[PDB]
Amino acid sequence: ASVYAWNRKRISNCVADYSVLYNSASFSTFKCYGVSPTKLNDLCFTNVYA
Amino acid sequence: SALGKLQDVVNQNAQALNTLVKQLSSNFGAISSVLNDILSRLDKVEAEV
Repeated sequence: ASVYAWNRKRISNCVADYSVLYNSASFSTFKCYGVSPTKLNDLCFTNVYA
Repeated sequence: SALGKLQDVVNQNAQALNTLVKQLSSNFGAISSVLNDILSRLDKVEAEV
């Protein structure tokens, strides 16, 4: 979708494996601000929105 | 109120420890007050800060 009409998808009741997204070199910009990408695989999440 | 001089000493000795325990819960400018919460979300270079 467009930037002014961005869509937000609900992610709940599932296992999220972030190691595959981190090990993929196709992404040109992958920078976190609250946590580190290495500790994502060992931590739960209350609500996930993309 | 006969033993007020001792009651005040006991109350102060308890309130000092209470204030210390409460200040243990302060953030001091960090992202969280719990040590394990910071040690398990950020990398070493970012956790040491």
